[PDB]
Amino acid sequence: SSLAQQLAQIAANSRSSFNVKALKASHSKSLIWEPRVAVSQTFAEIYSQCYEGFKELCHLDSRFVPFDATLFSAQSQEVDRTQMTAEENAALDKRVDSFLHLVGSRLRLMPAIKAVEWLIRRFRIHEFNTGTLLATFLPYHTIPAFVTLLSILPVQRIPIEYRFLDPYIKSLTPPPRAAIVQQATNRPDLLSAISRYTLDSCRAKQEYPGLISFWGGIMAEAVNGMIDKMRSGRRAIQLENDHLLLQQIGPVLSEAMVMKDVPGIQIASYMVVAILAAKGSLNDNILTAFMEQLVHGWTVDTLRPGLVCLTMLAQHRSAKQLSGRVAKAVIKVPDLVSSLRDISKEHQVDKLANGLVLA
Amino acid sequence: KAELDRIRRYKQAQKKYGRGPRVDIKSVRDKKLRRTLTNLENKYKTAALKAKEAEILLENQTGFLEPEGELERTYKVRQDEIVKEVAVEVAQKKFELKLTELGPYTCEYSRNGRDLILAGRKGHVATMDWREGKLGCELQLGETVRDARFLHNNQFFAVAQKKYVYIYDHNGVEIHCLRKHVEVSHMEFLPYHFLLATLSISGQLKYQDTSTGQIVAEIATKHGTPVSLTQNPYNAILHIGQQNGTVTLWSPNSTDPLVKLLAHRGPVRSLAVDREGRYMVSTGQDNKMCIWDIRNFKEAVNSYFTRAPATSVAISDTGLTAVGWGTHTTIWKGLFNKERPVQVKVDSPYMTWGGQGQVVERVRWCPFEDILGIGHNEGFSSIIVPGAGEANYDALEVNPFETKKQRQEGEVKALLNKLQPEMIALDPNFIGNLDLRSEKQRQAERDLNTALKKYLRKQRKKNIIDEKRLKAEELYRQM
Amino acid sequence: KIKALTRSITAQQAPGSDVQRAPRNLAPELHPFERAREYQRALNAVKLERMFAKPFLGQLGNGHVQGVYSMCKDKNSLNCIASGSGDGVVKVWDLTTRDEETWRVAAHNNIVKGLTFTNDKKLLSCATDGIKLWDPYASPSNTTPIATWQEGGPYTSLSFHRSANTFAASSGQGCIRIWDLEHSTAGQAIQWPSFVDTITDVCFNQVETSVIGSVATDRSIILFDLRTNMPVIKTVLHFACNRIVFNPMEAMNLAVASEDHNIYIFDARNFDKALNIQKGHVAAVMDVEFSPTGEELVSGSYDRTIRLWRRDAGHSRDVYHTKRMQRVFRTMWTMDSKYILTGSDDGNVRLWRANASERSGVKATRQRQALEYNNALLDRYGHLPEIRRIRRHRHLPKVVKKATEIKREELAAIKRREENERKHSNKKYEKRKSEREKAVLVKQQ
Amino acid sequence: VRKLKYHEQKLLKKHDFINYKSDNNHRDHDVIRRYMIQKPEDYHKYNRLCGSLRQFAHRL
Amino acid sequence: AWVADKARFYLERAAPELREWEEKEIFTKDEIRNLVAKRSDFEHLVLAPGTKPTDFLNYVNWERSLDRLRAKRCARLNIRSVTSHASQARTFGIFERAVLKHPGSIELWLAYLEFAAQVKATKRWRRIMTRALRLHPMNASLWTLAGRRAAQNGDMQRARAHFLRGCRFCTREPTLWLEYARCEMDWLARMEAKKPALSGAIPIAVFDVARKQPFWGPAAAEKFFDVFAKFGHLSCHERIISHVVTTMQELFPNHPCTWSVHIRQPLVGVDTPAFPKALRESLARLKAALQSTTDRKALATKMVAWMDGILAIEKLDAAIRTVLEHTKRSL
Amino acid sequence: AEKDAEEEELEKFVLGAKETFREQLFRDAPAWEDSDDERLTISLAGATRLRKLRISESEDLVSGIEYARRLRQQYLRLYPQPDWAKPLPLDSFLRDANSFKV
RNA sequence: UUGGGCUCUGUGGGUGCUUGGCCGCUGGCCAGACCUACUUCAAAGCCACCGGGGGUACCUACCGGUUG
RNA sequence: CUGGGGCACGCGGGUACGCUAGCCGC
Repeated sequence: SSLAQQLAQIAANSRSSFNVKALKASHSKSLIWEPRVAVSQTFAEIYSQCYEGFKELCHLDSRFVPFDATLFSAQSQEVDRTQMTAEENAALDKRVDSFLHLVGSRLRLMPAIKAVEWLIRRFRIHEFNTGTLLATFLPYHTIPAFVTLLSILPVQRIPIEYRFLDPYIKSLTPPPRAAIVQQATNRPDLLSAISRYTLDSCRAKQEYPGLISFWGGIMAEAVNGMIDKMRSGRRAIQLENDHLLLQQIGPVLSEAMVMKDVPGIQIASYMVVAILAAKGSLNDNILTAFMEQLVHGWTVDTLRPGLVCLTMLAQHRSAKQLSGRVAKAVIKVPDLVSSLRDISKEHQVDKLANGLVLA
Repeated sequence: KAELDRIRRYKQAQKKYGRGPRVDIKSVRDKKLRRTLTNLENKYKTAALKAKEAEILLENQTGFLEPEGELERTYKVRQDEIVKEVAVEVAQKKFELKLTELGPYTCEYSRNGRDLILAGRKGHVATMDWREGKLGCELQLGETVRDARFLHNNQFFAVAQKKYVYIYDHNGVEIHCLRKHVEVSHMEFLPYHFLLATLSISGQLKYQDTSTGQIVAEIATKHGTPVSLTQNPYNAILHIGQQNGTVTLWSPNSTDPLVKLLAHRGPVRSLAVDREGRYMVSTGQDNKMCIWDIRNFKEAVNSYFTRAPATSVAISDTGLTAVGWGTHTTIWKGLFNKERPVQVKVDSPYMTWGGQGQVVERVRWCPFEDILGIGHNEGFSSIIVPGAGEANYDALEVNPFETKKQRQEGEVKALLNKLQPEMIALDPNFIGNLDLRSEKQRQAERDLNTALKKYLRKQRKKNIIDEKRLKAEELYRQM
Repeated sequence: KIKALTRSITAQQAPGSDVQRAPRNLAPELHPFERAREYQRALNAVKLERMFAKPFLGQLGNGHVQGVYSMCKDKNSLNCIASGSGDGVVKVWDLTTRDEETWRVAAHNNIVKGLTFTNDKKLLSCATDGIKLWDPYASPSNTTPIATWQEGGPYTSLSFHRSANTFAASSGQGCIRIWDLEHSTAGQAIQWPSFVDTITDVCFNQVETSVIGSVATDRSIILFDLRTNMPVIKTVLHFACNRIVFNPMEAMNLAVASEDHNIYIFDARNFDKALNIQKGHVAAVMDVEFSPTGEELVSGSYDRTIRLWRRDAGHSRDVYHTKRMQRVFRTMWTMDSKYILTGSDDGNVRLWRANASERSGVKATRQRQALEYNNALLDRYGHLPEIRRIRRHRHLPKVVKKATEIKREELAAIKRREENERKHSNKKYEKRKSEREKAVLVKQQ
Repeated sequence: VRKLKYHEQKLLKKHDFINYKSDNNHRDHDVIRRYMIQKPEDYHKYNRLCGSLRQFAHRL
Repeated sequence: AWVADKARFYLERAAPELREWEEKEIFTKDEIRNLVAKRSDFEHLVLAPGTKPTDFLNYVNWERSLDRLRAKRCARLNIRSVTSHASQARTFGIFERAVLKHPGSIELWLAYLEFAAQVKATKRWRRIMTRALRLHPMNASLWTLAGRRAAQNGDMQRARAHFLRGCRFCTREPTLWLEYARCEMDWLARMEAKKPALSGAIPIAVFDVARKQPFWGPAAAEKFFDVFAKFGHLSCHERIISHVVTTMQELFPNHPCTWSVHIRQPLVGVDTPAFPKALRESLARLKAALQSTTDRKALATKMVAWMDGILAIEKLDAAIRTVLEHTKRSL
Repeated sequence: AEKDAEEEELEKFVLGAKETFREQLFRDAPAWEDSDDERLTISLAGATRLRKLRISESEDLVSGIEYARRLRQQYLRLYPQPDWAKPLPLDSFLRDANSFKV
């Protein structure tokens, strides 16, 4: 069956339908309605209902006028993605992902998911942009819209990172956070992809509280579980495992420590590096480096929580002194001893104060 | 004038769909015949005119590539650049299937384009449905396979085995062995006349039915083991190439060969013929390949060289062709224009598949997607050449995508229109023309110094007393 | 400048419909085998119409006690027929209620020679006892007639006016006489002014009304007029003639049914030659009727054979029979020109079809497409030996086929003797007269 | 192929897609599928030897 | 179905004008490619068995805008040979199959009638109105549009034919009766403008039959008074006003509509010194109607609607306006 | 422009907006110098490897500076330029390898 | 011995004695390149695998004739 | 009346519009 496995690989790589039943099936895989009507649905009334939803969404938020120009047009009726060349498809894919990051905030609502319906039933987004769509609806893991998306995905198209839902796609049921995070523990790459999505969201300034709260829970329990295995007892093994961990968490944690426009992701980065400090027996230089980027990156709304982080950081530090610019910015701190008494009311700030006065 | 476009339309329509020169109307003596034939030729002209008028309704465009700058030549265009060039539709259709450990793979495409059939000479036959990438039959057949081809649809296929010839149905089952055509090394399928054509090593040629199963004609083609075979799908006849380097053109309705053209001095290695019905290109054991018109039986230009005597040739739907020779194959574009009364040699070819130690076994075109299948001893592959294939089809003839309903519809239609195999000729449409000898007998029964020496010399050996020879003797006496 | 052919299968089926889109191309480069392919389609066409060549459609009534020697269709309604027996009884059927009878009465003593309907509603009976008139569709039935005549000798036939209330009775005294309804008693007696020889039948023209033709037993026909009350012309032919007709579209065209076993198409203005010779039988023809299309013709033999015809063959398009019907007598069309009627010797009214393989009703569009496609293809190829012989091969009863071989052999010998007399006589230095010229003996005023 | 209708089967009596008159009602298939042979080649080898013995009997 | 072959017929019908447009430089190869593809998709979904007159109208407006754009580009290109006739005819074929397919969509009916009335198919429009009016005998909208365009063209006798047949059929609503009296008095005003007809007894007679019509309502008679009170610049307008007033006063004595017309009666041709005197006379009538024993809330709603209309008429005195405000507030 | 706004609106309406839709989709001095390169020249048409690097079918003898420029074009056509070819505390710690010792 | 087991899958090697990847090779290439020339003379025969008995209307072939 | 033949069918300014009936050009 050698040639059979090889043709099977091709059949996986197949995208545009080439026999009448397969055409009907992928044509009828939809979101809002049922397949029995979806098969006797044509683009026109589909464009009508989704355009009504799209005008509702553009009336809610201003920033939908670019895809009013480029992705929600009377020409966006006729354009079939399969018929153009790879660079056209790349530009189209970028337009998709930009709209997805644009639309990720208002997710739980009917006109937005009507827009989603146009995305699928015109642009085959469920097939062509499985990863970004899957991540951008992933933080809604207890709603039936997400359930229906899981219903009509193609299985061999789900990303290797994302192939955890296979029990749930065999048995339709909303998977819980414990499942997603357990895959985050003993599957780093799920965390990698969701980190990349959410940092792109804050870099395009389209972060939103449900997203960042989800991402905080995800990183926190994730790296918690990561250390909860990574403690081994063997000496150089724990050192090297902490090395590999740091390499994995590096870019996202730095971008979120000094993500200056987004205070929520600053707080979440505070959370993950704080747990990284207090649980894991990290080395003082790495700890002070965390301190240094946090010093580099805080704001005044994030001020008091970042102070809590420095209490953690210096409290789990082993040496007695601080390295310079930390003390510089703590001079820049406005209400030092008042905030410090308020936090030491519950937090034991003594090593921080000692490193301060040494510096 | 403004009617110059009208007259040019008339000329082009009468050249294209006129189906004949035209009827003379003024030579007619009779009034009823004259006015009725007037209405006839009138309606025929309106027909061809609106045929030209209908010719705009083709959906697709014609595939091509044009070198832009002066240095740019089409046979310096690479295939990954074609991938980055054109759409993901055909990018899901260019690929390679490396079957390694079973010998040089021979491939052929379905007559509709739906399916393809693969055989490895040391045992393998699989038919697979490529666009959805799914296979329906694969069986390793053990015995050495000498040839393979589909039958009239994807229901059945036919294979030249190590002694017998087999017809299988689609899910792998062997419908029947056939022991009537022993030792086939070449197999073709006349597709409209419903006929397998079987050429064996001995020189026996058998036209066998498939729809009712009698062989209609076995012929002792006395000369030579047939080195190669293909068939004309316009006359539906048999172009077979012999070891003397002559090509002979055959038809099931007389034991004699019907044409015997001469080619390269050693055994002509490969043949291929037009589908519109115009020309035929061969490659000889002598390293030259060259073309011939068929309606006029003539070489057009000087013989092209090949750098190795070409093992195969598949000419496309349009004037393009792939010529396969040894370890890499080449594609020419304009080897015979229809409109040009005389043809040209062309210095540079169109595009090639290159030599990386992948010796070709043969080549074929899908008849309806601008792709090219290369069977090589390291498996099957298919690259893309945009000019290939016809652009706009008639589902009345054949659809690349028939349903189950249209499939069974077409099988019953083809069974209704199976064509009695006596009607084979060099002239394809000669039906209803007159018999000269018989019409002379009819008219006769209706209305009712230098040669005489050979006459006497021939009739001096009979020796009937022959009262006509008595008149001849008296006339020779008066001479 | 790379660009390739790109078909999506969307252009095969649009998402949201059930229609399979079927685009065509019209290149001879794609559609070979045109001539032999349509030829094959013509072969299958002929073979299927002789699968379906099923003429018969029924036998009405119970059949008359003795055989039908008189019948007549109403030509202005659509489903009313009188059939009158040999046994001096008549009745009328409605076509629609096929089985039973509309109205039944005895009419005379001897065999009823003639019968028809009046343009309003009444019906008419000639026999040798006389001329009678009943009314069938009375709301209570009466058996007694409401008009009668007994003067003029044995009345051989009737002929009725297309539009008005005129009728004519052909007697056997060499005389015809015309009544007008409600305003005549003995009518106008017209004849060839010195003539006794009998007048079998007469058909009113319906192309040019007020015109009359009749046959006479001098192997001779006479054309008449009613405006100028006098015979017009008398043609004498080789052997006798049995029943007349004129064509209901082509006014100068007439046809006669002749003991020459022959249907002759004549034309009134010019009796110099027969316009057509229909040499189609063994036994002598008992009846003719023009189809109201003017394009078809029933010739009903004495023998067991209807033969059906166009106006312009000269030979047999169709032969019909079945052995339950020894000797056909009165053979006339209905008002759709699709369905013929067949009054037998065996006591039967039969309802048959013309163009015996056309299954009527209301077809589908592709059906009539296929049927007329068969028509056109057969039209194109109607000469080749294969399709030709499977076309002309009907089936034929034994005495009839033996007899048509007899006729062919005897007439071939007759032609042989004629040409031998010509070649070895002084007739050699003359023009060979063509056969439709030969058709007439003489013409007389 | 669908099942023919009336006229279709009547015209193509001699048509058959499955068994020809060159198949002997698949005596080869019958034998091999009763007795599990693996080379229909070998079936035909048995047939040729059987025919040879039968004709030796005929001359005997 | 057989949609492939029927659409083959219709696209072969569409062929030669597009051939003309391609031998012209008016539309290029890719444009005509797009056009034929769109027309094929259209006609396919049109001839689909499961069908709807909305998509019918889609194809309708599509071919109409085709004729428009081709005309505009032709004018920009200064071409004169090409016409619009084949486009009109294929539009007509689309409509003809549309109306044979759906006999139930009055909106699509009116769409066909509007397209015909714009493109000048006079006798055709008349016959199509005939057919659809036979098909829907229960829309006074259709009856009124028929008789109204007939009265507009000037065939008053054929207007009377359409309107009289509509009055014979539709008998549940007085609306076409209102409009028929409207067009009859409008024709009479046309006669007086071009200056039996001197009597003008036809609205009298149609009121006489309306009096025993099945929809016979007092509010219906009030609306009859309203449409009669429109265009009071005539000859026998006071005659018909007096007649309808005495008729409803004889039949509905104490109806609040009878009191409303007793108020608003002498303001037939008012708009000037004759305005405020009749205003005061009708105000005395209004005070009498207010003090009389009728449904005071009904009469007050009638008078507050009519007085809001009066306030919508400008050019009055502020004292009059304020006393209307007071008499309106006191209800 | 010579085209009306309503006219172009009709063009977008019936005919289609494929082209503009595609448009909507597709919305250091050198320190040291040498003189040997100006002194040097090379035969392009003679050079088989360098043959395909010309611009016209006239450039055979090409100076060294233009020759190295065509070399640059050949090399970039072979491999397009990368993005790294186009501080923060933990980024500095990250690039520090003394941070990774056993 | 600061966790371990069964079971399955994936990769590479070897399951034979260590001489290049490709080509139009006494030479060239791997970034390739050049692309359609030149022309004196068709071929010697034989062999050639179908299950048996049986029939031969038609076809094929062989042999032996026959008109032209 | 798809019986057949003859006249006209676009854009401008005019005489003229809750409209298009008439003059000449483009």
